[PDB]
Amino acid sequence: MDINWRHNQSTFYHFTSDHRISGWKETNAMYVALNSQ
Amino acid sequence: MKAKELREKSVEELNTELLNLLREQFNLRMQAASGQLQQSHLLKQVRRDVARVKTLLNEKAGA
Amino acid sequence: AAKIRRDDEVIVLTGKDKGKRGKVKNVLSSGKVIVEGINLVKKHQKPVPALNQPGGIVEKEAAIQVSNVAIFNAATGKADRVGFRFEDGKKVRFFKSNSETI
Amino acid sequence: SRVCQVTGKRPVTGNNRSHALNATKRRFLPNLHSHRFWVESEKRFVTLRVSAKGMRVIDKKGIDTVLAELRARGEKY
Amino acid sequence: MKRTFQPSVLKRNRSHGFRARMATKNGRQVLARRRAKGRARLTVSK
Amino acid sequence: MIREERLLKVLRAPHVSEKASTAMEKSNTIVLKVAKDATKAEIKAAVQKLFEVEVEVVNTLVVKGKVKRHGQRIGRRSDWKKAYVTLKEGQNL
RNA sequence: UAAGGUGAUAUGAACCGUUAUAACCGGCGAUUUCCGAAUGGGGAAACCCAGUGUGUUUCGACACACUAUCAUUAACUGAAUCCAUAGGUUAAUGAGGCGAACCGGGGGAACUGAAACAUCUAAGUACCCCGAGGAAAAGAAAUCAACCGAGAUUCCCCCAGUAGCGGCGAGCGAACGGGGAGCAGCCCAGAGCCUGAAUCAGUGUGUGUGUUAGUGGAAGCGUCUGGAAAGGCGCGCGAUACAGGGUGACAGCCCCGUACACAAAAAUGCACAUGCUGUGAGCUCGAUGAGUAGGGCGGGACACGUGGUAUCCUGUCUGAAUAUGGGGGGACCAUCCUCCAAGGCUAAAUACUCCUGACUGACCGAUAGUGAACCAGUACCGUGAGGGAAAGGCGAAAAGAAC
RNA sequence: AGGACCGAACCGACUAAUGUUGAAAAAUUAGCGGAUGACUUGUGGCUGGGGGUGAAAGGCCAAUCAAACCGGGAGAUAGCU
RNA sequence: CGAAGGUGUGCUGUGAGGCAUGCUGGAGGUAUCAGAAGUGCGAAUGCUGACAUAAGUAACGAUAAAGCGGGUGAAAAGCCCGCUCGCCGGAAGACCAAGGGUUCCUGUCCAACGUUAAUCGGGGCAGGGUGAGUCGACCCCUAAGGCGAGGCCGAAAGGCGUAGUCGAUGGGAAACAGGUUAAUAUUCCUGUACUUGGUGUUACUGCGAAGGGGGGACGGAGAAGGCUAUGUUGGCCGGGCG
RNA sequence: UACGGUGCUGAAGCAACAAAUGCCCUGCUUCCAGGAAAAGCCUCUAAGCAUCAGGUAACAUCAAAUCGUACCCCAAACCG
Repeated sequence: MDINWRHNQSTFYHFTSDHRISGWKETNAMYVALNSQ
Repeated sequence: MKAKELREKSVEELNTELLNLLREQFNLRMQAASGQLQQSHLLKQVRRDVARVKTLLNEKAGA
Repeated sequence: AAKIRRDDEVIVLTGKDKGKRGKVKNVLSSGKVIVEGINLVKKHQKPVPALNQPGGIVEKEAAIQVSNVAIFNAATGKADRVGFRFEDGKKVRFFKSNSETI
Repeated sequence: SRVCQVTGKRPVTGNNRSHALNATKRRFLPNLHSHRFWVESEKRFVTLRVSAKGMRVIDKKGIDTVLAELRARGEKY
Repeated sequence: MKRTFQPSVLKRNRSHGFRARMATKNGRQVLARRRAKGRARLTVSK
Repeated sequence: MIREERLLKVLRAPHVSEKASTAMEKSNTIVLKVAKDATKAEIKAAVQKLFEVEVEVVNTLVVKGKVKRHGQRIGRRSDWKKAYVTLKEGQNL
């Protein structure tokens, strides 16, 4: 359980996805930034 | 029994070789694994005794 | 070699049995000895449903250290240290203090 | 590989320097040509990959002495 | 959805197996580092 | 022929179970654990010459070892080989 | 060596042994499946499939041995072609692969610094590759010095952050000379005289010493607290031994040891001596390293970035003199001094620690010290290269809790 | 006959709603396009990092792509927090 | 006759601090004066472990659906048996390949795992279980492609490649019906078969290749024709007359 | 009948019609986009061997080794 918890905390450490906050969290930040311009 | 095996001929260590394997070794594996054979040390002493006969047989034959 | 050995009579120097004599039952390669009637522990063991079931509190002897015993002289009647001399190619033990071969 | 079989000339390395002195790596190559040498003592043509000064040293030392050197150092011709 | 690891034993071995690490200079250096690090399984064989 | 030194090392134990038992008491076959590298000619010859019976045919499977564990320490057992030795009409053992 | 043993978790069962053929320790042997350079062919490592020969008193099937490639040498064969070479077959010898650092060589960055950046730096570093040894490399002046002299190479302390080099920026940075460690010189290019003359190398033997098992090894009791004494108190003894560890709390005298004195059937390392084989001393005379030195062009190494730049190395084109000669002495010339290139060998001082032993620490003590005190390069993660944990402590003794 | 027509398997992904600490690190449901072809699919193979491949989007190259991943130079450098 | 540590109290110094002592603890501590520092943490979206908070809150993973009786049990919505009800039925059935690797079957246990309970389980523990001349692999042959003696090439490592040698996803010999185990079956058993090699005898006889020829040997679409699997209906047979 | 089943016995076992995307069919027709290889298999001989060896046919006899075989496999067992 401890090994699975360390690896499953280590899941989104090297991500790329920009529309999702922290790799996973859905948001509207594309529209927020885009409307700020 | 180490000098005793050392003082025979090659033919006679082949005889007691085949009798260590034949009479002793096989009948004690069959007797051991079929619930019989209270005396388990016989397996060990037979096995080492075949090691002695093959040792002296290699030493007697040639080098 | 070993100073205290198997069929030998010793006295106990330290603890719970200080001054009690007794014969060495066996001698364990931990550097301990079991000496009869000496280090009595009150084990209590379970009556296993296999071969015979004693149950109860069995009073065994425990292993004391080899350094906690010394062999009993019986010519002086006290504890005595052991040395090793050679006599006729035999490495014999001997009592110190009267120098007697055991 | 580009080794003269007589003189043993490997390609060496160096720099293209420019007017601004920018160092760049380059290789200097030997003038290796594959020439076919008549040996009179054996009555044969032995073809070698010589430099263009392996031919100078063959013209001076003679082809027999050179082949004795290649056979001496285990260079197979 | 079709994930990346679609297993095949024959491609596992032809690709990353021992006879294929030993087949070249750099795979032998791989095995040398796995032995030197001291590793229970060197390649992936079985 | 097969040498007798080889031919003694092949048979290893009689196999006791209920499939083995019904094979004996119903279809003449004795089931026995053999050497892992023992071929069917070796098992046939070794039952011909070590229990002095007449063997009709041998069928050999290989049984795979089970991954057990002690405490939190795993381990595979060990593969063995099992020979279904079909005897002829005249047999005892 | 031995009275106890059959490795651990891990108890049992079945036994072996007690004065010597239990067990344990060491020397030398024997066996040493399969994979792996893997080597008979193949292959998805630990598997599949052979060929050849020898033998097998049921030789309708078994057992054993050999069969890889390459290099070198030899034998027998052998084209286009006559001779012959290429090639082919067989045999003998050697190699191949792994390994932590040190060493030599072939290649060789960039981030960075220059408060940007391109010359420069980083740096001939990282890394890749080849090769070798217990060390390697270098080495016996075509070297300095300076009108006096020194005398091979290597390493250390100065010289000296000096002279110099330097977008004369950032930076790079000597030598001469001095003090030490260590010290060793030789051979071929070549004939005669003369022989085994020193020399080493390979081996036998003998001696000495060391390694691989070991042996002996001093000297204490009473009483109080206490679960227990090695502690307190009192009185003794050892010490070439009060290094250390254990023992129920803190032991010189309880145990193992320590100081000290001894021990090897066998295998070995080193050093002398000696037998044989190979090898050559020494004398006279002669020779005394040519596509080489030097040059032109391009590049590199020298602290030295082409600059007034000596010197070394060479990719390319050339090209001498050869002891009435030639190289160097920091452009260059003359005078003077010094040395003999274009062949080679050479110990010691030196560098390093995969590995073994002993000892030591104003090093750590379980979030520290190794990633790893514990079955850790494990679990686990990743296709893979690779990444990579956490987790010690009952008690003096399991007496580990019968009922 | 047909890069023919309608339409299942099969390949795809146009719209909407849900979902958005999901049942799911891209789906479900209802409709939707192709559906004998420049189709689709299984098994094996080949191409590799300034390189591949690209009916071209800077797309894709192991949930990573205006230059992959791992290890190293490496404690890069950081007049900034 | 009780150290360090832990936890209280009392006294004391301007402060960091010091001193004494009760209880826990159970074996170490160290004056003074010097010496050396991994020498003092509340912050670094610090690192590691522990524990809160929201909070007994959202959720408990397809809206295919359950109801009752009986059994076992300490306990039954969930397990077993029965009767009903619903769902899939070109699949939510059956058989494999790939992949996994004992999950299979039986007995036994309910700690943890199972988003609840569990007597149940793909969970724990033990035992059992996989039978081949004909199925598949190995094997013979090859495609793409790999490797490659020599060889050509390349600073080195190495690139390419001839002979060759490997490489299926392709070509190549042969078994079917019935029965059986809790668990295997074209493998076991019953019946009836077939294939390829070795050896021996007998009769006839020209055999012989990393060589020649054939064959293997192979496209898309379409169209019918002849069949069969299979199904439907009648006949037959057994049973029912509700 | 350890109610789980276990043995024994066992009638008819036909015809018509419909009918595949399976088989004849690796066929047939057609079309351009023109559709693997090598072995087994059958044949021909060369070098050689030639009253031998080998080939063919019948019969008999021996052999056919080794490894896989459970179980899931559109899934609670594979990749997620």
